Amino acid sequence: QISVRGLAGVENVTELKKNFNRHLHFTLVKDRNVATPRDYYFALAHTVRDHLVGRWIRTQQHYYEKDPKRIYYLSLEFYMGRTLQNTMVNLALENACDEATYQLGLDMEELEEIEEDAGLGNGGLGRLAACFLDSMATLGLAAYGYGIRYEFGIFNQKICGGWQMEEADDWLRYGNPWEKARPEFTLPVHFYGRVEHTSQGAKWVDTQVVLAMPYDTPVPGYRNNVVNTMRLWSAKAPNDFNLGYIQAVLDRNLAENISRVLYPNDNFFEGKELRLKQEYFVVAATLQDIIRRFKSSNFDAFPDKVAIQLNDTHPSLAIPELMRVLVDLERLDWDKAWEVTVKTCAYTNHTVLPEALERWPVHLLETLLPRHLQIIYEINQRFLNRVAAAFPGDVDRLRRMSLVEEGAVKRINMAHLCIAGSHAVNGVARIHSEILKKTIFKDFYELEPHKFQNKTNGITPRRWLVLCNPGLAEIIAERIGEEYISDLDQLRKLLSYVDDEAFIRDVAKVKQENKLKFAAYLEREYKVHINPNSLFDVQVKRIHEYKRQLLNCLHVITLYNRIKKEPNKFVVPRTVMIGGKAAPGYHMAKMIIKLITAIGDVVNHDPVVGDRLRVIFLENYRVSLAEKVIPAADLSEQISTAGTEASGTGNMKFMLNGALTIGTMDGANVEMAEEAGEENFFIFGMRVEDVDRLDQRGYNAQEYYDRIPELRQIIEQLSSGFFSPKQPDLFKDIVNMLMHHDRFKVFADYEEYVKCQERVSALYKNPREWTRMVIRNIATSGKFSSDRTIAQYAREIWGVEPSRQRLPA
Amino acid sequence: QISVRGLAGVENVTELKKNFNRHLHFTLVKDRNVATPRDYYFALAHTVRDHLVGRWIRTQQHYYEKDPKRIYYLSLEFYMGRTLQNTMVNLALENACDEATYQLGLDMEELEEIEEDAGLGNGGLGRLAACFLDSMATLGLAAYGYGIRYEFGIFNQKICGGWQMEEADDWLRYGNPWEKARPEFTLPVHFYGRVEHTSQGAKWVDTQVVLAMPYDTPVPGYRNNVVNTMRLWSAKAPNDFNLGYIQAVLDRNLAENISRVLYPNDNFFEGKELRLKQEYFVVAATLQDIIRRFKSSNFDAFPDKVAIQLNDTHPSLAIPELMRVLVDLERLDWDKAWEVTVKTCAYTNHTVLPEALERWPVHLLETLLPRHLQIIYEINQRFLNRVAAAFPGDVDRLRRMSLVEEGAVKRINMAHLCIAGSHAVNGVARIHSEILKKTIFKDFYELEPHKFQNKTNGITPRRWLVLCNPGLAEIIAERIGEEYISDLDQLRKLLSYVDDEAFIRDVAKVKQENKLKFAAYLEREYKVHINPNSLFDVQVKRIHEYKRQLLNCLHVITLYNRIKKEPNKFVVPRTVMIGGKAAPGYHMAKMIIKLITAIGDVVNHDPVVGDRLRVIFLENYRVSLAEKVIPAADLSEQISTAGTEASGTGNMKFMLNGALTIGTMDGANVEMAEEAGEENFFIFGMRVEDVDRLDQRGYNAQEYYDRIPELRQIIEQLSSGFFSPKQPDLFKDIVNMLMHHDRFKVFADYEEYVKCQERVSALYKNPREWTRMVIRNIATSGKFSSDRTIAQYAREIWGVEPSRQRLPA
Ligand SMILES: OC[C@H]1O[C@@H](c2nc(-c3ccc4ccccc4c3)cs2)[C@H](O)[C@@H](O)[C@@H]1O
Ligand SMILES: OC[C@H]1O[C@@H](c2nc(-c3ccc4ccccc4c3)cs2)[C@H](O)[C@@H](O)[C@@H]1O
Ligand SMILES: *Cc1c(COP(=O)(O)O)cnc(C)c1O
Ligand SMILES: *Cc1c(COP(=O)(O)O)cnc(C)c1O
Repeated sequence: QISVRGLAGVENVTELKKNFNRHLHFTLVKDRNVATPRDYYFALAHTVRDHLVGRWIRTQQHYYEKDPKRIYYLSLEFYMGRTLQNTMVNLALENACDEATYQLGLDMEELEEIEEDAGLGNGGLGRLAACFLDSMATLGLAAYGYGIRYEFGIFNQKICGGWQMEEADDWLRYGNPWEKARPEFTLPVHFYGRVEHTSQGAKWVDTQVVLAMPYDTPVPGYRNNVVNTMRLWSAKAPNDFNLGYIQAVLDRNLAENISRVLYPNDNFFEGKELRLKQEYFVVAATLQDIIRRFKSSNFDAFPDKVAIQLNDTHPSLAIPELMRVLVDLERLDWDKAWEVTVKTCAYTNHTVLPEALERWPVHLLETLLPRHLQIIYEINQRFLNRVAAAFPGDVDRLRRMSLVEEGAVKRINMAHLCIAGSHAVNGVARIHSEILKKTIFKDFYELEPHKFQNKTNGITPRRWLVLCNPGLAEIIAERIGEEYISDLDQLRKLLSYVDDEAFIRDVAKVKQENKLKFAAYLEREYKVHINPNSLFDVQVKRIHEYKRQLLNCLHVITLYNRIKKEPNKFVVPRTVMIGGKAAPGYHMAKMIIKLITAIGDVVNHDPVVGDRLRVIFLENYRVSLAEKVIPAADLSEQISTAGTEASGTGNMKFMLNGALTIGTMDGANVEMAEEAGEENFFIFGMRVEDVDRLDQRGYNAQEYYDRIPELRQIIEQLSSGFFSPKQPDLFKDIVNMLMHHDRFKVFADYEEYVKCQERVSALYKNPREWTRMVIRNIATSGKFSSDRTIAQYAREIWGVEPSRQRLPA
Repeated sequence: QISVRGLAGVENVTELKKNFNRHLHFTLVKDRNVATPRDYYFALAHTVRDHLVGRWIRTQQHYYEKDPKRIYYLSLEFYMGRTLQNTMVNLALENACDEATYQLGLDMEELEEIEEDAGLGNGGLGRLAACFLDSMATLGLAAYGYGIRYEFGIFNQKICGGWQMEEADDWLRYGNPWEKARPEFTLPVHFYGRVEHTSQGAKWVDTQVVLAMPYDTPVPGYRNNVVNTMRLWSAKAPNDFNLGYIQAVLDRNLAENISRVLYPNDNFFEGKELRLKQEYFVVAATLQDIIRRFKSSNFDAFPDKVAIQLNDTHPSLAIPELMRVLVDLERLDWDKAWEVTVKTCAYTNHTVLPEALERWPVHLLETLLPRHLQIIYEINQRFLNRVAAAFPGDVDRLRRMSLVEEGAVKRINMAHLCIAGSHAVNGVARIHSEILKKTIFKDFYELEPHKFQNKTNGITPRRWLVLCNPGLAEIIAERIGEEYISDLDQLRKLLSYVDDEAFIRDVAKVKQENKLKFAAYLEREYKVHINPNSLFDVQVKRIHEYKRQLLNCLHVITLYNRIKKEPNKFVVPRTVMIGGKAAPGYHMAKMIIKLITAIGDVVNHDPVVGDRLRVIFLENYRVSLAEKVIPAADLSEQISTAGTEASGTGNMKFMLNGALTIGTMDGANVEMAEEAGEENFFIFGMRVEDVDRLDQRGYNAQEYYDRIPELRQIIEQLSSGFFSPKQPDLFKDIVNMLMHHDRFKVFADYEEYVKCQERVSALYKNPREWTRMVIRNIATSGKFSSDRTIAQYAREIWGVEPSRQRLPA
């Protein structure tokens, strides 16, 4: 029906229909009389997977013949979401499958809704891994995603009495048609044991064996016929394991627990052994595979044939593990193995928040990975020997830069290990990379300035434009053609349509259609009634103090209080939608969700308010909900305290999808404002420099409470039980934190935020000038393509050249 | 190549080849350059499964339309073995697949060896379930096998220093292409909780929920185009289960443990809660499914539409469960629900051994199934009220017949529950059924003589002749045609070829070919060197005292001692092969394996013996090893103490496959000897009556030790460490048991056994008269077809008529 979804040829459609009926019969063992929508989804999935197989085999073949340099993206998290629509988009089958399914009397969109999200990630970091895989396939890189096949991904969020409840995300229950088990590439991973020192070097003995069984998922490039591989490891007991008899068999579960469940902390370190086991497991199995592939072509050439990218410190053990294999198994000398390791490894840092930094107790590494701790100590000694020689007498530098932290419990600083063991260290936005060089890695920067790079984050315009917003894709494609989907900088051509009446009307119609569609999705799936003519004010992201959902809450209560004070005055109507999961043990995050829903319970049932103000908590925010709500959004809330959001990627998704941003000069907000122009961005609040000035002299929240009557009222309402009549003190922890222990200076930005939110409402009253500013945003969003990001990784870190040339079909 | 394996048409072969290449590509995602033999096996499996699908769908369809009476075979055990060859045989694809694979340059026999046994059973009982499914499909009955999909079947047996080691049978590791998950027919099973009594009857509340997820495996009939279903339940945690967060997700394993592992006890009861959970799990899920199917047609008609066969007491809870559903959920009155239950249920008893009888402690049923215990108590009261009225004043009868056993711990006699709650109770051989009426169920017989039946056991001549012994099948098919494969009584026509020289030469050539093939299989897979011209003396069955492997050991040592006494005298050379698994906690069974291997270590390395006597322990005896060794056997050892082997089925397999039987008048040995004639059977030892006479006056083993010099020598050799030089006392438990606590009277049968074994050697010296006696055995083996058994169940218990008429292809 729309051109960017591809051709529906007569043969193609006929062929899809007969393969759909073949799979319903032979694969699902159903006839049409007893098939459920879920059978129909599976038949279609199997039918689309069949178009991947030829390209997958030819691509892996082609990498064997050409033997290019291979990129290994190691991440504990791949936030993939659904695969079916994405596969159709990249193979150009979407219209043909729409037509084929329509003729069989099925609605393809209904079948798409039956696919489980692959929720093998928490948020920003995990989703960056997924966008990267898409861009590496699209840029024809010989790239492999390596991670863990968690049986349970990020938990399903139910709201119960306005409180978050967690349910196990049992995403594999009905089968995963996208994965292919490769039991024959099963590899042993070792744990515990002890080190014997012999004549012929150190030997790791009396270990417990867990098997790593790989599952391959295809990653299709955008219409280039390239299909790369995501390999995820599953933990499996060896068959001699524990082997009274019955318990031995049941205790196999202990070993398999390693790949059972994703840790649901976003920017929070928990030093749990099971987490360290997951980290070693993925590293040990992946490095054996990388080396096996390398030997099927002397380790001087290893870094010419292998790049390993570490997605944060989560796979930092890749550095000692590569040393251990090269020194203990391959018998290279220390210095040669170390050169190979540094030239192979590169480290992406994702946060500056201290509580997020991985600092593993030594006693844990001692018991679990005895040999790795020895190699870490040896790395530390040689590293501090170079610091001492470059900065003689600077003993405090030696303490600050040590991989080993002294204290009550000794800890390994995994970030320090990553910098020492990597030829390149990057942040994920220019301001973040600058903060790394000025503050937390200042000392490492001064020693090896050449290692520190910026690679500003990006999003795949395939999932985040073509797939979630076909109507916007199309009206863009009507004026400038299709080429921008793999070259997003071409969106700049839209600046010459900023005064075109037809284009202004088309941009605004698509937004209205997305809002109508989302408003309807709310009424069906969650019996809630929103005015589609309201401004859609949305904050969707994990629930964290630093992301200041609470600042948003303060604005919402301010709007409420202003309506009640002057009931009969015009206010631009808004639907305020906030959504995110809280980490299950993050008390404050769980209280913020409860406050959000408690504001809703007051605001949405006030007769005086009407449909002028609605507050909706969006339940179970995940990738597939982001594909629906982001295209429906008018205002993107990016309101982190300056210096806390390393980058953000939500900000980019919304910029691409025709929403204006209200945000701080934080993360990639800075580069977004610079691309669009500051006049096309609702910037407010402290800069990094202002927060620093507040810290030097001390943050007194009382000062703001005492000077801002509007803010005092909100705090009194919270305290006195205006929003919690049956439990008047329900929110004392929130009030108490905002008044005495606010690390994120919520009150400091309150006034500038509310004023800036008035400027938003004013622009929204003028639809034409709102839409023109939206066009200026979409048109300058090109930089924020993960294609640009990956091309920069490739040229400046991996040493490989991207390509948009097609493989043969 | 051979006619009973079907036609290899040009189109059929072309079509199989192109579907094999389609599956290698689309299903396995391999090209021919990287495929392993295991990929080739999977492609073939998928290719053969594709021929099942049409017939499976049409058959289940046809049962919906015709709505026949449905048979539900409830068993905790289905000993299926491999599915690939069996599927080819019953679909007539074997020659076509041989030809199709040959042209692709593969050997189908090599690919068959890659299939894992489905070892979801211990031995006789489990394998009877598998033969029954084959016969019910072949006789066109609307029959369903219902059991548990164990993640781990019967353990893999390694021999280490002559000792049994158990390894987990991880049979699902590479996938099972034969099963189809039906997640959409998932059902809740309840545990624990408590009973509330209301106005509207009793209510089972505050239960823990385990989900039962069914997997369907096709069961093809023999060339009738019928495909029945084996439905196996897998335990699955509900997604709210336990729902700090991480442990909650890991604790899901507790619920899923229910379907994790098969209990490896053959004829031994262990009162473990996990075993009771498995028993309720399969019963609760199966009865919900049976009732759902029944309501898709008032419970008066239930027994006209439903037969439930209980394979021993393992699913006895089906009786209280059916009462609980009918009374508590469907609101029938007690008496009407009870009539329905008795008319629906039938109980097959498999053993008289007291230690095998399921006697569940009340405290276990109290905690786990509170409501079932109440219904059991109510059944007991009404049952004993009928005993009291029929036998007034006989208070001892009341104690003996009670479902509730009094004592230290109160127990439920599950066998008593089965007799009370069933319209029919059968044994599994005529002598066994007679012993049930004279001894252990005498009282139940006197009350309800009409319930007690015999159904002599049988074996499927598809797996146990056509599949394992194609060369014997063929030479039979050359003279009398193919019709006998589904009508085994036609083998009687072979009695008119008992004096045909060509047929005598053909029977003997096939035996020699089977022996050459098996001798070679030993040399390859287990580096052992047997003379193929020796008599193949084989005892294969679970290791149990009652089966008297030890009697066999005594004969073997007797032959050894006789050779050493007269080195230079001729003895018929023998290969003595003994094989079986011991239950992991069965000390004595584990000692017997060690003795067997310890005799081997002495006998096989004695230069004076030569290749005149070899002793081989056959490692990992399972269905697929039975298919190899049984066709190679000359002498079948069936030497249980009279009254202990309820039936046996091995005995039948060997009779069918051209081996002569040395055995006691025990189990179906009696009916085999009566069919063939006693002169065509090596019968020895005590009858049932003689054992009874020995018991009355007392079994003194010393008496035999004192009168049989040959036996004294063996006992002295065992005691003094002749067979265990480094541990002289290794076998003191064996000697001590044979001398003071032999329940099975091994010495009582020793003399008559050795004499009878001399008669065997004498006949073997005359090949022509040996082969003529073999023909008399094969020719009278027809009764021992599971087709006869199932036709008798159908007409005399289930009330349905078998059919050999084809469904349309
Ligand atoms: O670069 C991609 C995005 O990364 C986000 C980030 N995620 C994380 C993150 C996630 C999961 C973890 C699990 C265990 C221990 C630490 C963890 C840290 C850190 S920083 C950052 O918070 C975002 O600013 C940024 O856009
Ligand atoms: O009828 C089929 C065969 O059944 C054999 C039998 N198996 C069993 C058997 C198996 C597994 C068990 C697991 C747990 C508790 C009790 C169990 C009993 C009993 S009797 C009998 O021992 C054989 O004689 C007979 O041929
Ligand atoms: C993009 C995305 C994120 C990251 O959003 P931020 O606003 O950068 O925190 C988190 N969750 C999901 C589901 C996403 O798609
Ligand atoms: C048939 C069979 C049995 C039963 O044999 P018996 O001699 O009756 O005990 C046990 N195990 C396997 C593998 C079988 O095929």
